[PDB]
Amino acid sequence: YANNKEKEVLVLWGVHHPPNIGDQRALYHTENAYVSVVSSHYSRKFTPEIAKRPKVRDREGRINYYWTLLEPGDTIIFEANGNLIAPRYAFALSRGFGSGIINSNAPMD
Amino acid sequence: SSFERFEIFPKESSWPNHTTTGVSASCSHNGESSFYKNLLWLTGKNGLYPNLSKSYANNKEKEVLVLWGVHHPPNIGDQRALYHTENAYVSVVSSHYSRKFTPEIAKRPKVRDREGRINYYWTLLEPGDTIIFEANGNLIAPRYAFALSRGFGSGIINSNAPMD
Amino acid sequence: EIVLTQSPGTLSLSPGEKATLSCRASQSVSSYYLGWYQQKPGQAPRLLIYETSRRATGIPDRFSGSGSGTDFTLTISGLEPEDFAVYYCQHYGVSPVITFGGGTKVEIKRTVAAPSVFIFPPSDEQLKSGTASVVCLLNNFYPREAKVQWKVDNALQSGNSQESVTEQDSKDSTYSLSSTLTLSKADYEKHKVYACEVTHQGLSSPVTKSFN
Amino acid sequence: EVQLVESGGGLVQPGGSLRLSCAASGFTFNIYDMHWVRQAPGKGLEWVSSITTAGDTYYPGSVKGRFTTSRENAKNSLYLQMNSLRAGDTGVYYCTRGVREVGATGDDPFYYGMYVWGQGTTVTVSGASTKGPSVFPLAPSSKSTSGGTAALGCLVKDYFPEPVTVSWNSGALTSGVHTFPAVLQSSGLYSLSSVVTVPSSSLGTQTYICNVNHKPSNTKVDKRVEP
Ligand SMILES: *[C@@H]1O[C@H](CO)[C@@H](O[C@@H]2O[C@H](CO)[C@@H](O[C@@H]3O[C@H](CO)[C@@H](O)[C@H](O)[C@@H]3O)[C@H](O)[C@H]2NC(C)=O)[C@H](O)[C@H]1NC(C)=O
Ligand SMILES: *[C@@H]1O[C@H](CO)[C@@H](O[C@@H]2O[C@H](CO)[C@@H](O)[C@H](O)[C@H]2NC(C)=O)[C@H](O)[C@H]1NC(C)=O
Repeated sequence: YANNKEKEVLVLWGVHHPPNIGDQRALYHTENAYVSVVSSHYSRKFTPEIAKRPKVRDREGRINYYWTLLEPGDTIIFEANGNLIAPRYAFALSRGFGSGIINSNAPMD
Repeated sequence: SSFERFEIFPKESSWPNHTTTGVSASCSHNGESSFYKNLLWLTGKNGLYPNLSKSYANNKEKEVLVLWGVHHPPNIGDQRALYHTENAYVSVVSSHYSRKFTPEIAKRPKVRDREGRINYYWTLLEPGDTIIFEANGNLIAPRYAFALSRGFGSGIINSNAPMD
Repeated sequence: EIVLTQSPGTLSLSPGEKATLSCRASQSVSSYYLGWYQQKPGQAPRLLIYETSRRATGIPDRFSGSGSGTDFTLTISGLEPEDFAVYYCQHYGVSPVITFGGGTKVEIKRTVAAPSVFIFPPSDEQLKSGTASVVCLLNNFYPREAKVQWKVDNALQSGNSQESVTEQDSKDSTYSLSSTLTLSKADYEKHKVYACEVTHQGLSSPVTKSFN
Repeated sequence: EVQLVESGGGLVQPGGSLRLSCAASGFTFNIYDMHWVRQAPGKGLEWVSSITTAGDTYYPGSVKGRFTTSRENAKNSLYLQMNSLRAGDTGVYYCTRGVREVGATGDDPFYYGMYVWGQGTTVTVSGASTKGPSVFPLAPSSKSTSGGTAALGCLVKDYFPEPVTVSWNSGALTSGVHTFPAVLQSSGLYSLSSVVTVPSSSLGTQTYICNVNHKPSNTKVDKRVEP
């Protein structure tokens, strides 16, 4: 994907790490997988690994979530042979301070 | 306060069975192609890029800054061309430092006409310490180093304004 | 230092056949640098083999390349009509000396033949200067190796052979020589019998043709 | 596509100076090392100069003295300055492309060999330049006019420079004609011979004309063999 938008496009992708040897070979048909995510000034190589981890929301296997901001003009290339939770929708933000994160119980009016 | 630039691993000696004459169009100077004067490019010669364990002991009695790089090629065959090995490792150690680099092939967007990249890394060998470099390919070895002295009353300023 | 000796000096085979030309340098060459180039008659050279085994980025499969250290070989299985070039092995690389140098003049030579013989007297125009440079001929013959000796009443072997060999003809696949005995008017008017002796393997006896 | 266009001159004095220009097209110049390979008038390929992408020139002992290589990565051209030229410095000079930098992406392949070649440009050293050809054939009453014993030709002695074109009745004799290669004798001047095998008793019938064309000094000879 090439950044046409003339705005910082936020890209969000995930990497799945299965809990059982056979599940890896079931859904991805490859036992040894790689996920590569690049931009002009970004690089990362993900090697998902099998682990029978404690059950969080009934899942021994997990998905790690990752993020980047493709600058206007830059290009994001995704190389993979398995275990990629690819993005679907992205966010092409505009920014401007006078905003923040507030933790409140209190109702809106 | 001060430092001193010095050939840590001299080109015309330290690399006997590796071809040091690596250059790039991206590092252009007055028309010709060139490279980083403080770094040095090691490539494979005759047969292969054989195993290397180049070592430097800090005699200087000053913090010696060491700078090395790790090349990540863009095409499968280019890796096997310049380094004759498809699966390579670069190891950099000191008494209180360790790192293992595994360069990986990626057809990345063209920055200064290069799909392949070189990642730059740095350390400060303390007086008395020793830096050992283990490799079988893809190492952009240092050439000149810096044996600094330090002393505050200095800083980085961003100015357009002229000097007088 | 590095000496690329290409054996044989000359190779000659019939089409459809197989050719093996060798190239051995003084010291070991460590493959990756050695390549082979086809000097197609009357044209610019062309690359066929590199890094020893490697094929050209647009060349036939008839050609094979292999060897290691000292001995190396380019093997043409097809030997088509086009495949009649001179060929050279070159040592390109980290040296910086390119070395190069080669022979193996791969030509036709199929059926044995023998040379014909001639001799001509000095004309009205060259004799105006006094200097006489007599000619000879040995038209059409398959085996290129020929030896020419002149007989000036049983002498002369200095300013004797000015050999001007031609290339195999598109039809006949034969050669023709023109040895020129250049000399002064000193011994020219002085003698009577001037012969041109063709000492060839094809002929049975060393036949000679002379004049007044 | 890929092309190395070679240009320069042809004649110079012995101890003279000449410059060669090598235009390039169809590929990225700046990432490939370049060279000059000469083929003598006779035969045998020999390397004379080689320059890297960095501009490092390497020469063989034969020519280390007076030859120099340069590059205009801008003008896509490579050059060779031939100073104080020797006798044996004659021949066809070729332009070539070997190895891709080291640091040149990974697209254009990396190999130790010369691929793109040029057509050439012939270079020669003087003696007493531009002299027309002297053609003297064979006069009446010779050996024996028969089928077997049959060969009668001209003599193109003392001419400079090359080439000389042979013609028998403005391009009619497509058979039996043997135009021997031009050979330079001692003390300059090239000299070639041209023979033609004659019929049994066709001495009269139609007499063959011995035509010789010289494009440098603009000389044309029409002196025929025995009418
Ligand atoms: C260059 O470095 C590599 C390591 O990065 C060296 O590879 C290792 O070489 C040793 C040779 O002793 C191999 O060990 C052998 O293991 C078998 C195991 O059954 C044993 O029976 C043998 O007696 C021997 O000890 C080791 O496996 C090998 N490592 C890998 C991953 O292949 C390499 O030898 C170095 N080159 C030179 C010239 O030293
Ligand atoms: C290749 O170069 C290296 C580095 O100069 C040489 O490696 C040394 O080899 C000896 C064993 O013969 C070791 O004890 C040294 O420690 C090595 N040097 C380093 C820096 O670790 C190697 O011998 C050379 N090989 C050839 C074929 O010349």
